[PDB]
Amino acid sequence: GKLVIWINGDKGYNGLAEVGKKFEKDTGIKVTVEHPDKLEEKFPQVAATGDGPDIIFWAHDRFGGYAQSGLLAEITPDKAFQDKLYPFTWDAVRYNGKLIAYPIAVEALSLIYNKDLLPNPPKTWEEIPALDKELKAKGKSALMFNLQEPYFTWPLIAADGGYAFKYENGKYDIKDVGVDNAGAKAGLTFLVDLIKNKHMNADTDYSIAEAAFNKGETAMTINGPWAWSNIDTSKVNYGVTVLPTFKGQPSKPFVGVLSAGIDAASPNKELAKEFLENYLLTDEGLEAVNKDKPLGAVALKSYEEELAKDPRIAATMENAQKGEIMPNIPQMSAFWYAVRTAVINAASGRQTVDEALKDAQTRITRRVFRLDMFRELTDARRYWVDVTLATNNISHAVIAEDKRQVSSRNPYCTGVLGSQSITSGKHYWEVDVSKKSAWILGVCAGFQSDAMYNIEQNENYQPKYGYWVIGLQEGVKYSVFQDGSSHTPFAPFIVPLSVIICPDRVGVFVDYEACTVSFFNITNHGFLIYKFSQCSFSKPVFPYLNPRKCTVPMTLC
Ligand SMILES: OC[C@H]1O[C@H](O[C@H]2[C@H](O)[C@@H](O)[C@@H](O)O[C@@H]2CO)[C@H](O)[C@@H](O)[C@@H]1O
Repeated sequence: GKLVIWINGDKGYNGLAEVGKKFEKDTGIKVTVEHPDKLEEKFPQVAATGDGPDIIFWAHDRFGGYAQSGLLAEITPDKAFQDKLYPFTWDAVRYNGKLIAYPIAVEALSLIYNKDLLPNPPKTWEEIPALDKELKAKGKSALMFNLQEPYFTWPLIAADGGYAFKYENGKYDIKDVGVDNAGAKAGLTFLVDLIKNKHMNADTDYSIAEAAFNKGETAMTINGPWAWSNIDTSKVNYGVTVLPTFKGQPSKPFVGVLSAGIDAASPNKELAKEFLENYLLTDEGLEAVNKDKPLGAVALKSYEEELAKDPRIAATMENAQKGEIMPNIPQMSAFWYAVRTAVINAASGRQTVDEALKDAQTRITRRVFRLDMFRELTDARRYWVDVTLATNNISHAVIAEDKRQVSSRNPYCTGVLGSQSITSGKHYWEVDVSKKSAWILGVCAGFQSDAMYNIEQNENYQPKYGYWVIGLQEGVKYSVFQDGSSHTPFAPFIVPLSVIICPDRVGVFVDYEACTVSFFNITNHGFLIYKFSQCSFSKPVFPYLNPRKCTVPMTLC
């Protein structure tokens, strides 16, 4: 019987505590609100060890990562409760068909301006440079906001067409990432120009922007609802308006639903539900918090209706309508981290915009960072790539909707390739074969259907026909599929591979420039199993995976 809640320092924690206090009054169990630094990164660490907060408050996008990691408990709330909050907020906090958090509030960056200093807010980004030069000649600046966090710079970047993950056919494609497109390069390019024109300074952080604006030294800032409190403290005449256009288009700011998740390890899930459902998520409760620091537009229809009266909230909503509510998938933290780095590198001059985004994009797209072993092996792992299988049909093998493993069917071609292709560089990935009777693992340059008919089913894989692969048969017989003699085209030359230990996991390493494809026995200290060398790479080449009608999954990595 206790509750520990974690919430950001930006947010109105004290207001929340007041809610905690009333909950304690009624039920006599203590509630503690803690607002620790970088709680978003800390939470997985502590929670996993068994001691983490019972309840955590953050924007929805992370929560997928948490949920996948199994740190979040599912929530059982009744149909009638669900009705009280908007269904789109619920969707934000839905992962793999399960609700993982309670939605609380909807937060969107707004353009905030000092009315006394500036009569009319800029409709366009492009006018702002002229304005700031006008303003400098009075010891003041046009615009200051946190450049360190990509949350604040994303809206401009997305304006002309930058995007994180392509959503199509009802699903986010983690591979189709638009950080490196024309639109994104255009947006970031404008910003770097502002910095090098001395209009804005690359170091400006949250505190700097906020201090400057509150002290009326800058005409504009960019921020969410939580910030309105401090500006009220400063007695500044301010408006909250729509973000300016870039290349004639709306700034598209990612929209967050502040959400309350329940630690999977919490002994007090039962208490947590009531607190959230019956105490916080009520007119009384949100008011408490909102009076401390503004929540934005709340999820609770009851109270939000009274909030919509505030013109500032309307402005928040207008910017949200122009933007996109964040994805909640696990890759969001890669996205963010990559963009965080690209922004500062470009603004500090340590990289060109075009570099920064190619860096950031490959980082997100392929090179995901998601001893006592063979040195070559550890070397190869340095180049490790994330791989998802591409569904192209039919081969009769089943693939998990995660696109990360494949097995056969009970009911003769079952063979599958990696979604992404290879034309340059070094790629490493691992495949879990454990507990499988048979399989073929290797690098496949394509089905090459119509190239010549046969290989798919009669299982002749020969480098000459573009298959560099090794195989398991009958539980303990391992083979390399080297290419055969001229007359014998149909059958591959099969070489007994001597493996001392059945590998539960195998590592495939492609150095495209080298024309080398190497196989490592992860189970057995990463020793080399086989290496195809001097192999013709005339074509893009993809990872190959064949269950070999095993009926047991081959999982990637
Ligand atoms: O900056 C990357 C960051 O963006 C979002 O964080 C926001 C948060 O949603 C707001 O509520 C407020 O506190 O500002 C934050 C940025 O300073 C994402 O929610 C977060 O996961 C991501 O790291």
